[PDB]
Amino acid sequence: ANIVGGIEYSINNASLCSVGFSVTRGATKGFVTAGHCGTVNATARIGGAVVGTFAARVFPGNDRAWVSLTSAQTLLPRVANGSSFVTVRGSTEAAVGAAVCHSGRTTGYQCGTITAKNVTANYAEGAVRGLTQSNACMGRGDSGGSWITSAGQAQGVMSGGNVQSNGNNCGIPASQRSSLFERLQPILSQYGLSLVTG
Repeated sequence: ANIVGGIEYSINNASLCSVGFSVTRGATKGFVTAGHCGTVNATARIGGAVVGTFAARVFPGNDRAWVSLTSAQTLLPRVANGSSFVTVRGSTEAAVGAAVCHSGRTTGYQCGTITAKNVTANYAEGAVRGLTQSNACMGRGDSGGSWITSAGQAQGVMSGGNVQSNGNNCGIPASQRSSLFERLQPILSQYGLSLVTG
């Protein structure tokens, strides 16, 4: 399968999450995503075919993970934006106030701005700290998906948000939205990963 940020993948033939970013760990191919999407050794599938397994994860506390892929997978320096693509050019972290977008299997490509940093989310499983907040809307299933600027700087992966009864927070004003992502930099260093860029 072609590994592109934002696309859907399943975990152990059950949950569905979104791909974060194509990365390499030496000769090993992989993609980063959210830790709450799967447990170590869980099997990831795309298009009905097995593409790899969860190599490591931290959740709660943090919300990160990476999936080790088979050599047959095709790593790409891109994130899905509708039928088009946003090229991943680096991982420079944007400051509060910057515009940012994310790609996910549920809400597609959504944009907004970064409103706060170091935010704590109190999830059912426990607290997750150090998350960055944005007013771009999101929905269930977008988890693990790419957060990136229009200039191609990868910011992190989708962790959670204050979704409403319809499963997303797109139905309420931006001023009332809290969409949270796990910063990419600590994920890359935690697992010794290098971003695939173009």
